[PDB]
Amino acid sequence: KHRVTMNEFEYLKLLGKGTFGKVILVKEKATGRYYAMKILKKEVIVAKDEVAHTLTENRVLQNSRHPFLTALKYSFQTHDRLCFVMEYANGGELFFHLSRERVFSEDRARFYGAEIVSALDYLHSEKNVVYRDLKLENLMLDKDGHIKITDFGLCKEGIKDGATMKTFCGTPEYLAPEVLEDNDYGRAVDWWGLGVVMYEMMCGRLPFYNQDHEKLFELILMEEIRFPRTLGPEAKSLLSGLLKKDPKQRLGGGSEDAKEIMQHRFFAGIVWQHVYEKKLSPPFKPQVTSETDTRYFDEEFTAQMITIRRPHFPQFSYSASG
Amino acid sequence: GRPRTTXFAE
Ligand SMILES: [Mn+2]
Ligand SMILES: [Mn+2]
Repeated sequence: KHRVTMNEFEYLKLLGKGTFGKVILVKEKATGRYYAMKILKKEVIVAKDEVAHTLTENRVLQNSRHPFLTALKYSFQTHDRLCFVMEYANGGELFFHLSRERVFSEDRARFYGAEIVSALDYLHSEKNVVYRDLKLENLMLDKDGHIKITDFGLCKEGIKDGATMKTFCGTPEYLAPEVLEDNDYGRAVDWWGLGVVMYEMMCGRLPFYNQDHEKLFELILMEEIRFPRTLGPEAKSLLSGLLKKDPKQRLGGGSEDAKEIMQHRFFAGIVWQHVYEKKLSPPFKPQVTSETDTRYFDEEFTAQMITIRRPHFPQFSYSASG
Repeated sequence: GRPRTTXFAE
């Protein structure tokens, strides 16, 4: 039982303006520790019908602990607002990094892929959660260069060995064929999402692209995958497995889930226990001088300065142990 | 570099 308020934080820098609120680099007065605080106006959440997604995100963040999932330290509410105090990822979004570098080496994509697989294996097997929104923008880096997944509002809870989902949701460029078919789909949608992020990392483009979402969806449903002529055969076998359009043929589509991907020769020599204990060497270390250095966050936002109703959300509030 | 994307939910 540790109740917290907006007064227990200093408000240092705007990290980013979200659709329904903003994310602010804050410092906890009592401890000196920095966090990213996500602040949503209740009026907005209710008017845009975001309440269910807000509560899902609260629940998944409370019920999850993993080194490559963003940790929730506190959630609390005011008369005005809902607040999530989260683990600050100083490294910014892999989207930032891949925009600057164009491609990652296969070894660098293998590292990020192993940390994503460990996170998703945990969500599916330990928590019965399907994430459904994997993409570069939700893959952040911590100060050491390890992955931190953010944005859990699109998760589905309570999904088991084979159980199915109906909600049409995700990001258009990342949607699995079985989601676009609008039949029921299972946890394998996450593995299609892995394939798309890993393809982008190693190939420097989406596997399917058109600006128009409807033609983009015809490519995802109909076009056969191609690869650049430089891509290694283990990389090409992994991406071809992950980007099978029929989820029952997909790598990770069977009852073994993530263990089938973990067994793939592209990950040969990876010790999954060592992945989890952060024993492996990040191939890129963010060059952040201090914790308030926001060089990996975009200019529009870092520059903006603001230095420092509606209902009650029953039992929203939470405080982590330790 | 593709443009930044947003999620959706129906
Ligand atoms: Mn986001
Ligand atoms: Mn788009």
